[PDB]
Amino acid sequence: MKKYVCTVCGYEYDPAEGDPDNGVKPGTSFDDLPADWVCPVCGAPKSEFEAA
Ligand code: NI
Repeated sequence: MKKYVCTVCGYEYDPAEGDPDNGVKPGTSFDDLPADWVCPVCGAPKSEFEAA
């Protein structure tokens, strides 16, 4: 229940799912994501992500 969103394009991330774009398992936390990880939609850095 931490579904965040991008502050550039708007790509609701799923922590309970992960992220194949880069390679993440379900039940993971964004913060857990790598630094080289970025909104795989626009580009914005993970630093531009917040929990709405
Ligand atoms: Ni974005």
